[PDB]
Amino acid sequence: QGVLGIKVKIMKDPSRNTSGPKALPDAVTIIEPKEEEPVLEPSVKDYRPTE
Amino acid sequence: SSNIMLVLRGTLEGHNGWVTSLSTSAAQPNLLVSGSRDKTLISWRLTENEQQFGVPVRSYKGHSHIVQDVVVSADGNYAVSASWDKTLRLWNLATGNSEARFVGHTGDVLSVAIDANSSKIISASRDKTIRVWNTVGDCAYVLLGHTDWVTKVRVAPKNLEDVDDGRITFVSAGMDKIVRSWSLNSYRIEADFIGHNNYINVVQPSPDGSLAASAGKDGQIYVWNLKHKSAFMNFDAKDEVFALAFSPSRFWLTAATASGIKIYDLENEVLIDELKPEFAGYTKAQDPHAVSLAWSADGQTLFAGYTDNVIRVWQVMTAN
Repeated sequence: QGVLGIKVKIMKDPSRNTSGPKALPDAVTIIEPKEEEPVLEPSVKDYRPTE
Repeated sequence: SSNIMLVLRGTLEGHNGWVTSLSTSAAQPNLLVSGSRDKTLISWRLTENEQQFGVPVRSYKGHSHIVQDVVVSADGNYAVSASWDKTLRLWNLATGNSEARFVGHTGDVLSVAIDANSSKIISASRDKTIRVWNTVGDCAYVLLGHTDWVTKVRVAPKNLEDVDDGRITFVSAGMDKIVRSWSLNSYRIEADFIGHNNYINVVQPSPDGSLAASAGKDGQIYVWNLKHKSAFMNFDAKDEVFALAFSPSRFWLTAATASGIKIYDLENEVLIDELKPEFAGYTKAQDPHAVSLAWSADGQTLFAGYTDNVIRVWQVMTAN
């Protein structure tokens, strides 16, 4: 009875989109900081001197 | 004892960014090289005539980004500039042209050090590495051992070590919250120093070369022995100490706090004087703090480079 028009759109996963950007323009990733212990006040640890 | 007063005697206007670093040579007392955020070095000739304490001589253009640390040579004829373009530049203090362009740091260089003689250039950069160069321009050594940025590297002067050794000792520190000692000929590690709660902003060995003074974000200034490898003392500045400097004549530590400039008398373990210039039209919460400090060769004048793009000199005038 006629013609049907078909349009298909797929938005791929940006992380897997090689050869180009790997994220959206406004996708911001923040690295989680590492936790460390500061209490060692004097701590003059000595290495064997070299010359 | 030692009722010593220091009074601002001149202001060295002419820069256009924060005067990040200063340097002075022992041989030439009337020359002062200062690098600023305006990507340029300026050489100043000091005049003992009237209000202005100095006179700019040459501006050293050729740096694309922020100029962080400036070091003059021992003879007083060459100056090495570290900038935020990941490159180092060697300048003839008279010609005004650059001699060498040290390249190789993947992060912008934060500090540079001159050898005791005119042999080696020591540079610290944001790429967690230290680089040892010849005067020609090539990089001889790539010292690692720091897991984070290295902000300051200044050489410990050899005073009387046995006679002579041909060994080159300096210190390094940054955002690793550690202070490291290095020895060169070969060109390997030395003892460590772990005292800082926060990360170290600046270190500066004593003029003799046996006391190392480190400072950080928390204002916790530490003084250590290098030849003895032990702590010497500890104070708190309770502000942001941006830079610090030993003094040649007196046994003193100038510290550039976020509020002003403290001076610590080392023998008495008590601060003696505080330096806060008088600005105008501010709100007292953002007064321009000091970022660069440098004493004179004798120990008579002090140069402080602020964030207001100005060098201010405090001359020591003992009012009895």
